[PDB]
Amino acid sequence: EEHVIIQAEFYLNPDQSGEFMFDFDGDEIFHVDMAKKETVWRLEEFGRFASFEAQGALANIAVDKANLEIMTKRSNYTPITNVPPEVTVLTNSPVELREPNVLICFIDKFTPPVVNVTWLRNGKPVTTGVSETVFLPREDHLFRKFHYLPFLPSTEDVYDCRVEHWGLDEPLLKQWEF
Amino acid sequence: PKYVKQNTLKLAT
Amino acid sequence: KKVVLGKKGDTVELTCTASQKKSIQFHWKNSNQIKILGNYGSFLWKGPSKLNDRADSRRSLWDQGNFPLIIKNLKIEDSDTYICEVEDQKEEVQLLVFGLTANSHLLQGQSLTLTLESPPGSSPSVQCRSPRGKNIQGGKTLSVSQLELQDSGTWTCTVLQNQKKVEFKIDIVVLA
Amino acid sequence: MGDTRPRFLWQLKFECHFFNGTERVRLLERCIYNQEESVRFDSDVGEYRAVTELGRPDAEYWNSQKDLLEQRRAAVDTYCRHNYGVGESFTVQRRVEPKVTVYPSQHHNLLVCSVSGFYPGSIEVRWFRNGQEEKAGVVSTGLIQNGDWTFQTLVMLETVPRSGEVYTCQVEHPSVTSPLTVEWRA
Repeated sequence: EEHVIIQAEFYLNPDQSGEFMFDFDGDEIFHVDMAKKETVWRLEEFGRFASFEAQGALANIAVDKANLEIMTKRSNYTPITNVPPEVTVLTNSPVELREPNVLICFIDKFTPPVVNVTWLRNGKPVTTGVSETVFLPREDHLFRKFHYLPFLPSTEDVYDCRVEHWGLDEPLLKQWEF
Repeated sequence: PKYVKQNTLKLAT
Repeated sequence: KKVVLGKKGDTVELTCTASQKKSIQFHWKNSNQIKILGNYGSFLWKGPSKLNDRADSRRSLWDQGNFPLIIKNLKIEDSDTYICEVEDQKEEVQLLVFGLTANSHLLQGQSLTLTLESPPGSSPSVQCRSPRGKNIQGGKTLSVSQLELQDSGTWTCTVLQNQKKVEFKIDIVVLA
Repeated sequence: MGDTRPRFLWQLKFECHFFNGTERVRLLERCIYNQEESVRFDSDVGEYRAVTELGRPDAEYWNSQKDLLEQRRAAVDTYCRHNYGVGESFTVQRRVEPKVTVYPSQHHNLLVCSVSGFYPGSIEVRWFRNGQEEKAGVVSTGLIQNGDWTFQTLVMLETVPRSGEVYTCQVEHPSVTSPLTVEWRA
């Protein structure tokens, strides 16, 4: 086993959410923004060495939606069982006071693919320069997701990644501080 | 270069 | 402080509980004091161990004072006493792993023997229940003198160790 | 969170497995309802196979469509090998050097060797004490995937530093032609 490329898509009801992406050895190569019928590369340089016609994904989703309904009846309307996520916060590198770093919130092994993530600095939600990934596949068929927060390390700041998912009774907060 | 996707198939009905 | 039985090939969970339901520095060691795993802040680390990468914990439970050591695909030699050191406490748990096989083409009338694989220091005893219901007993090595078609099926053997139990199910092919 | 109406999830996965470049390729198509894979097509088998009773109607139906069946059998080429080649220069060959920092976590201290921002995952980190490699007393987090085509790891060495001793963290990775090393003086 040296490499693995996965084309992974999904459709979720009653949410009417669909996703289409390709990952390489666990990393996202690109996905298709359904509303903009656009191909989004995980890393921009990727879009200069290759391309994907986004329409093909839109056609795949439509069939996925229809098949979800088929499976929904066939199973006698057996709903999915919520599996709450495991959350862990880390920096993408060793922290050094007053030197650019990045807080990473890793939300792992949960389903269905719907979640609420919020970055809290001293209790208040931040959004400046925050990014996130789409839902990444797991061989056990659960999902992983990444959310990012570029920040300036300081000894007087306390951060929290706040996560909400049907599998939990209350918001799960993971704290991090210098 | 162009990525080629596999086509989704309709389940039995 | 505790004893746990496991089956060869299965997965077993050894528990470690801290006082307050709050994540804290913990780690597990084998009877030789070699570190298996623990956390460094939010990170999970592993040390050099005859348990290679078959060991893990369960992050989710860390917030409520549970820092388990899960070992998958159990080998008989994984048996040992594991020590979890959490908040100035030393929980001990001894793992005894067993295997169970048969001689096996077994013909109608020929005799079959069920040999139990045991680890050092164990003092097991077996008791099975044929497909029909015949509960022949035994210990180290159990067996059945002369088989029959009606014996083909799934036998249910129970191994008793330290007054604890562990179940085994094996399919026999009693030919004619 | 709200809206506790029950949910229904359907997933489709086309996995392309590679061994020694494209020498050996294995296509794996999986259909999952909620968390249960129901039916799949394994290039090594040739046809569809139900994984649970829910998939049977499909494995049979699709298997009765000989056209489809042949397309899937050759997708190992038209799909996998093709796609492998499409992004090889920026995936299989992607290379990013790791940044290496060494810091003390008190008598029986813990030296931490942090290695980050590297790719691919295959890497080797060793600890030395006065040029002699230490193996016992070393623990590791293994590969940590950051989700941005970058990895990181923390290889920690437990030791009672003695004055005048020299500890070295050594890193070997496909991005460097000769080993990286960062030192800590006790």
